[PDB]
Amino acid sequence: MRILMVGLDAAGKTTILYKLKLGEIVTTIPTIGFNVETVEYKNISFTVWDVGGQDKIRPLWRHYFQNTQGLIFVVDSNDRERVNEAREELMRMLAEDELRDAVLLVFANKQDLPNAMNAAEITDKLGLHSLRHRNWYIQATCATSGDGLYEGLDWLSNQLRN
Amino acid sequence: SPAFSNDVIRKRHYRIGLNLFNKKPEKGVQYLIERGFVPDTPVGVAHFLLQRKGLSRQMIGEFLGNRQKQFNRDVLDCVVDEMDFSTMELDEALRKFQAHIRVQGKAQKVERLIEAFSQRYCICNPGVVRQFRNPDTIFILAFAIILLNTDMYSPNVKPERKMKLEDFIKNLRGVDDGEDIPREMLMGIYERIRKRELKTNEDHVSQVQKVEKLIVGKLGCVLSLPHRRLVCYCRLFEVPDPNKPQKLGLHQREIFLFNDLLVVTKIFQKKKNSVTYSFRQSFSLYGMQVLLFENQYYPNGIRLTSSVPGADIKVLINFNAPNPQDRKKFTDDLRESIAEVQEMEKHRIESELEKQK
Ligand SMILES: Nc1nc2c(ncn2[C@@H]2O[C@H](COP(=O)(O)OP(=O)(O)O)[C@@H](OP(=O)(O)O)[C@H]2O)c(=O)[nH]1
Repeated sequence: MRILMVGLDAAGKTTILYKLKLGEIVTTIPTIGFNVETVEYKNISFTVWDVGGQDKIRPLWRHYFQNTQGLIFVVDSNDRERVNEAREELMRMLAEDELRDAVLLVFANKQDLPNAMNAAEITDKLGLHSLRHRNWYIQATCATSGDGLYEGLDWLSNQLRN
Repeated sequence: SPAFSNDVIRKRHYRIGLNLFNKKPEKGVQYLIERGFVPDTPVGVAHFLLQRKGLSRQMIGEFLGNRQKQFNRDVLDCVVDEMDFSTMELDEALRKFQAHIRVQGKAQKVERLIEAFSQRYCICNPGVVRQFRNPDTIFILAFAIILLNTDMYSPNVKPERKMKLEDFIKNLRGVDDGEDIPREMLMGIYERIRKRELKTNEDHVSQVQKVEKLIVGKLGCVLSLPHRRLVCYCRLFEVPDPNKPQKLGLHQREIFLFNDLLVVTKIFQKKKNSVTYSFRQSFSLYGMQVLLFENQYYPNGIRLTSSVPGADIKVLINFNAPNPQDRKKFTDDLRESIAEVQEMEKHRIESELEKQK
């Protein structure tokens, strides 16, 4: 299953990728470039692409985009200053025709921080309630502790069962 | 600053700086500058990273890609200015650049390196940049090359739709301010990557990874950390009871000494072309001591003991070396490693006692 993991820098994407992969054998040095790992969950294998290529290199990824089945959008729930920018980046992605059928999992990350906005608050800030023809789920997480990650994967595996 | 040519303590301090860098690059650099091992200019630090062995190339990339630190940005610019990109095609230039640093990981890190690289390539090749309706086309193409390298060579992609020379060409349509980059240029770039992968030069950690894969049991708890260097390999015979005798070749262990750890293994296959290790136990060096012993049964004996505060003295393991020479060699290396580990922890407790203020 092809998964694209996006969100602003410092949201926790790379932390999530390695936390998720941690349980599977790393016998070799990963190839030069961005992060990509295959994660097996409830007998379903997900190839997760951890991306962030500005907007200058945004036209690329479009090759993959056609075959992307799921999107993981990671948000730093403590970063109020950049929440609108996160919304913009999400909506810019969702506008792509190539992703019209992709399912959306939102990780409202950094819930361990005392001033973190709740999943309900993030839902409002990202305008998720306005989306119609889309399968979406928001999951409160703390990537450092692993809390909420497998609950997110439960929803995503159920959406994609291939 | 050092003693007779090169001093045990100064060499230990230099190695401590490198150990600190490989854990935290900003902290390692500061330490080296303060201890007069590196001059304070961005050019000096750039040279140091480029030349001086013992630095993790992933960590060199982590430091150089820092985008927020003004010092790091200047270090990167000096680093890139030392490179000769004139008359090279983009892939050839990138091969050269990516050999000195590991251009892998976080998108923002990869972007910062690569943006610095692209600026330099364009300066060295102004006739190429004129062909383009947009200068950012070199930056975009640099990432298309990086992305191709990942697509072709990452096993997580699998020959699903691993890019053909046609998929690579079409993916880049319209990149040059609405127009295309030359078909033949893209074909060339593609065929060059297909013929040879972008790899990064052999690191001090390359050797640790080589060892780690030969070990079969519990790999030995991911020993290939950036800071970890392999001091030496040595065969020694394990002595369960120094008070009782034993057969000569009995309990043949294979020791691997890393700057912070001692790994012990029984062998597995030996085979012909390659040897594989079993993994018996792992010993942290902190708080450990080494002592030589000779009795009626063991001539070149060694006893490793750990002295923890309160529970004081524990006999971890006992060994017999095949010759006095090997005993001396191993003991000297292990003793130096312990002292290196001692001052490292001595430092981080002091560094933390200052943080609390
Ligand atoms: N407290 C907390 N921190 C988190 C959590 N998830 C990620 N982080 C932090 O977020 C920072 C950047 O995250 P990362 O996974 O590198 O991100 P990316 O989206 O930039 O690829 C890191 O901070 P540093 O670089 O300062 O270590 C990491 O420790 C979380 O749930 N809680």
